[PDB]
Amino acid sequence: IWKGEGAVVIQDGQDLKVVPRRKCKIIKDYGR
Amino acid sequence: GFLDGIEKAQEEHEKYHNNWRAMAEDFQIPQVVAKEIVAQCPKCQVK
Amino acid sequence: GFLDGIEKAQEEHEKYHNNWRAMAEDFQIPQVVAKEIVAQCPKCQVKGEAMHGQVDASPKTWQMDCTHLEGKVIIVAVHVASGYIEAEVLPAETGKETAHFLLKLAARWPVKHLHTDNGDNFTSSAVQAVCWWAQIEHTFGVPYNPQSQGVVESMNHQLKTIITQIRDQAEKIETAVQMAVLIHNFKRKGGIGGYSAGERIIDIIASDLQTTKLQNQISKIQNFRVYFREGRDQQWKGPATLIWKGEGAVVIQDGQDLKVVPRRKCKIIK
Amino acid sequence: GFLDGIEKAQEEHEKYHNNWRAMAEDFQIPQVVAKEIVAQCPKCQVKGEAMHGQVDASPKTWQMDCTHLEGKVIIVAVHVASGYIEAEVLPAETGKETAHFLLKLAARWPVKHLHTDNGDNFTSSAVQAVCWWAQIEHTFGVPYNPQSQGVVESMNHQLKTIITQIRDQAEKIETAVQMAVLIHNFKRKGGIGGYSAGERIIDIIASDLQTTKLQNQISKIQNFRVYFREGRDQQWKGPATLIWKGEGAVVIQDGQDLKVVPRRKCKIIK
Amino acid sequence: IIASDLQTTKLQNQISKIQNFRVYFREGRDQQWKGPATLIWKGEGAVVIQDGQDLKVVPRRKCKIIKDY
Amino acid sequence: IWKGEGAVVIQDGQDLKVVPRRKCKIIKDYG
Amino acid sequence: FLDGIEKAQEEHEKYHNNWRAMAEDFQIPQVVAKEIVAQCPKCQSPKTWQMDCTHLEGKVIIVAVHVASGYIEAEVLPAETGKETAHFLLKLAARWPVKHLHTDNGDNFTSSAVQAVCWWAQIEHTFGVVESMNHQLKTIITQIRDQAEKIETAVQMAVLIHNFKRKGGIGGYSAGERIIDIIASDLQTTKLQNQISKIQNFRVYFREGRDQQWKGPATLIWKGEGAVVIQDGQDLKVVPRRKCKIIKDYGR
DNA sequence: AACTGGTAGAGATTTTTCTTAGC
DNA sequence: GCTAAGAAAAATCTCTACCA
DNA sequence: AACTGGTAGAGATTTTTCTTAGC
DNA sequence: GCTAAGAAAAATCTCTACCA
Ligand SMILES: C[C@@H]1CCO[C@H]2Cn3cc(C(=O)NCc4ccc(F)cc4F)c(=O)c(O)c3C(=O)N12
Ligand SMILES: C[C@@H]1CCO[C@H]2Cn3cc(C(=O)NCc4ccc(F)cc4F)c(=O)c(O)c3C(=O)N12
Ligand SMILES: [Cl-]
Ligand SMILES: [Cl-]
Ligand SMILES: [Mg+2]
Ligand SMILES: [Mg+2]
Ligand SMILES: [Mg+2]
Ligand SMILES: [Mg+2]
Ligand SMILES: [Zn+2]
Ligand SMILES: [Zn+2]
Ligand SMILES: [Zn+2]
Ligand SMILES: [Zn+2]
Repeated sequence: IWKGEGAVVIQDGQDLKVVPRRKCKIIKDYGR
Repeated sequence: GFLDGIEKAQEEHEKYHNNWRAMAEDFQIPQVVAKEIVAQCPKCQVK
Repeated sequence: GFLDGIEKAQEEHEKYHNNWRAMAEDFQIPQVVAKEIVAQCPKCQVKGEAMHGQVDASPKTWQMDCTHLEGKVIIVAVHVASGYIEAEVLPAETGKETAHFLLKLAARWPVKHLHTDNGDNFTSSAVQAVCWWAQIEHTFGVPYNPQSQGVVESMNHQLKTIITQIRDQAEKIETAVQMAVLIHNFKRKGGIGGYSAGERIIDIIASDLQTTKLQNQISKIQNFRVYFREGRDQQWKGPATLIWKGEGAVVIQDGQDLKVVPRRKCKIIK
Repeated sequence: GFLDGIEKAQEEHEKYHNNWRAMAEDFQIPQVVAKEIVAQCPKCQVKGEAMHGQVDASPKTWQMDCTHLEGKVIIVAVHVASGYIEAEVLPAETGKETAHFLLKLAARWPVKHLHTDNGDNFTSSAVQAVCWWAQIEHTFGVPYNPQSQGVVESMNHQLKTIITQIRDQAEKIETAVQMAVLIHNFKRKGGIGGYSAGERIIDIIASDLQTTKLQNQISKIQNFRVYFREGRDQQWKGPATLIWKGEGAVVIQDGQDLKVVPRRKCKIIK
Repeated sequence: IIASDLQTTKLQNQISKIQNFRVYFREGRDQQWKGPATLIWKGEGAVVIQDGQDLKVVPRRKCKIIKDY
Repeated sequence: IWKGEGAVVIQDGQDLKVVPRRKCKIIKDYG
Repeated sequence: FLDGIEKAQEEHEKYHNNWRAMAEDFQIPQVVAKEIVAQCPKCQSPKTWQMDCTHLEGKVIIVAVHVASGYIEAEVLPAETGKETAHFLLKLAARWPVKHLHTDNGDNFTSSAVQAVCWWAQIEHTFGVVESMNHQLKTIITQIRDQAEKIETAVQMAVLIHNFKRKGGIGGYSAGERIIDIIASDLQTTKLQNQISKIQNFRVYFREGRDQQWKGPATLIWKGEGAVVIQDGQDLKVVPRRKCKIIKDYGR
């Protein structure tokens, strides 16, 4: 949802959560 | 141009279900539109 | 996806003739596809490429043009490497007076290359016969492109400003033209070496003659053949003449071509 | 010495009109004397100073001009800070149609300053009466200097290229003019913010209104008077309003003038 | 028979992707933009174009060269 | 360094290079 | 360096060389060798032209010859009045540096128009090679006459053949190489003279070795990076820069 | 397939030179 | 006696109009 | 004493992003 | 699992014609 400098906001299971960037891997998604 | 290449690549993936690097090298279209042609098919997965 | 966006963008450019940023923002297609949609249109594509060239500046190149002043016809010739002006007043703009002016100029100074525009007097049989008899290479510019002969039109501007400066000291216009030629050639300094135009043309031609005689006397008694190794493939080429051996690279002459080879890929044989 | 050189250089410039480097090299006088000899001559001094100005770009300034295309008369008005074009086809070039076009434009958009050239239709009693009734400040350019209204002549060039692009889709020339206005205003992007002209004029006017209302609400409840010490002499001036206190400098308002004072030369009194 | 056809098609593809250009130029007294042509020689300053079996020399400041992707 | 027929070898800032003949002016520059 | 100056002074004392040869041989700069020549008591034109008129097949030709090289400029006049001779002199003075003109005591050369042209162009006119040049030009004109229709084309073709195609003399050069070399040598001399006066507007106080007194004001000749050449008492000497003080001298 | 913009002057800014006060 | 501040004078860099 | 050149596109060059081989 | 090479794609900088 939002990619910050040190924080990352994700949506999962109708829930929003904030994970720091050193525990996350961002990939592209071709899921049309 | 390669707009007719995009049309022929859509027909070719509709028949034979190629991958994206093969269509990008054969029809001389860029890699983004070839990956999108693979992505909009429900049976194939880009890898 | 954006394939329907590509089809709608093609119909949108067919009606409205957008640029690529409008299509890439409104239809969310990548910029390479939008640039291709614009680049495959014939009603677009109206723009140059924004660069300038560089004219010939050999030590024996002259440029010629004609101009009008107070109902007269002036003909101007300029030596390009120095800025040296010869000018005359013609009674008419035919080809016979142009051939006569070219013959006088070729009888005074060494001319080997002449550059002109495509006027009716420069493209004539009389000028062609004079160029054949005096062995001059005549070249023409691209039609309706006055930037090819930039030096002679710039000297037209300078000559007209000088003529307006010293106009009240003469009765006729031919006297004022010759006084303007003298004032330009010998009474204005500044440029490459702080010279005037007469000192610069003397320096250029004398230096050319002296350096040809010096390198003839040097190269007639040479030695030290050099075999070098160059190219994409590690091959070996024929005998070349060593010219100058310096700290870092060597200068060789092969097939009347000058090359600079590093010191690691060459071998000297006496 | 060189005093006889100075006298001979004055007579030489009186006859030949040298530049200063020729006299400073031939007569061995210093360069300040040669520059003075050239600078005290009236037949010389023909050159500008090689700089450009910058036109007004207030958020309510408009510029207007007329042009010709296929035997018709187009009148173009441009909003300067955004690039927004209104254009019409006039049956004649009199002052009544220009006053009517100006009245329609002033009835649509907020106009407070108008800039034009010195044509026969813009300098008229009808345009003066419309400007008086609608409270518009009308200014004119320096005569025979088209660079003062640079934006409207540039938009004349862009409008003519668009009209040549979409010419075969219309029957008359008025339809082609209005289609070119639509294509320019809404189908071309790129510029300051990546906007088109319509999005940019909306953004500019809305931002101006919002920032006036915000700073009115801020400045109606302010406090913290500030006495500062500035000038060439260490004097003291009257009460000024503190606006913003930052690390390094403070911003004060005194006599409806904004100033930036360093933090050492000011004192805050509640 | 098939392998030599593969080598011939690869070499023809390279030769076809060398010099497939189009040129939109501007020439004449009334300097209007004209249709496509074929580029022959490209020097620094001017280009030589083939158009309607006519050879023309246009400066690079008055022409636009479209390549292929 | 050397003046050929269609090329000129010059040394500039201890760097040797080859320029065409139509892009050079060779003088002695008394001054 | 100092050995080079001593060898150059002894060589000039024996053989009286010129300054270009000494500067090339003994590897001293040009201003020092020019001062060595300028101090010798036993050692103390490129802009002179001659004009004449002639007749050929009913036409009036006018010939101007640069004397020191043999360089010919010719023209065909419509008449023999003073205004056409003044126009030819103005064109000649506008193309080449003319400083001293030599003519005969004809009618058209003694005229108010020619005197006004000489006044405006600053030429010294003197009334008395050209007959030999007229003879040689008429031989070339009768040699290539069948290749032209009019007489002006034949005159200009003979001028071209004489200037650039006939070689002779000591080195085997034509007339154009001779006139260009002569004028270039004169230009080099004038530039060196300007540098000489601009350097010699100074003065030097120098301190000898094993002494704390400053010596007399010697005239500066060459100011190097680490050496200074001065003239004092008709003697040239080289002092290093850390024992010298250079001041201006207003001693006109 | 082998062609092409340039010249000179006005100010602004950086570097060199020349005189003099101070320790 | 030596050195640094300060001002004058010379050198260099950027930008414009006009040439049919 | 209160006036003034600008807009958009074509290439060249530098920066960011995306896929894959190798340890 | 992690990292660096390499290539595609997007962003920025410099320069030109035309506006009576
Ligand atoms: C009939 C001949 C042959 C066919 O072309 C015409 C018209 N022409 C026009 C200009 C001209 O427009 N000069 C101004 C100018 C403008 C821009 C620039 F970059 C350089 C410039 F000199 C000339 O100088 C010129 O000589 C001619 C000419 O001779 N002719
Ligand atoms: C009779 C009115 C009032 C008196 O002046 C004339 C002539 N004029 C001439 C141009 C013109 O030359 N435009 C080309 C152009 C050239 C250079 C530049 F920097 C900008 C440019 F637009 C105009 O645009 C224009 O409007 C007028 C005009 O209106 N008039
Ligand atoms: Cl032309
Ligand atoms: Cl005006
Ligand atoms: Mg012409
Ligand atoms: Mg011309
Ligand atoms: Mg107008
Ligand atoms: Mg206008
Ligand atoms: Zn599929
Ligand atoms: Zn289009
Ligand atoms: Zn003057
Ligand atoms: Zn002697």
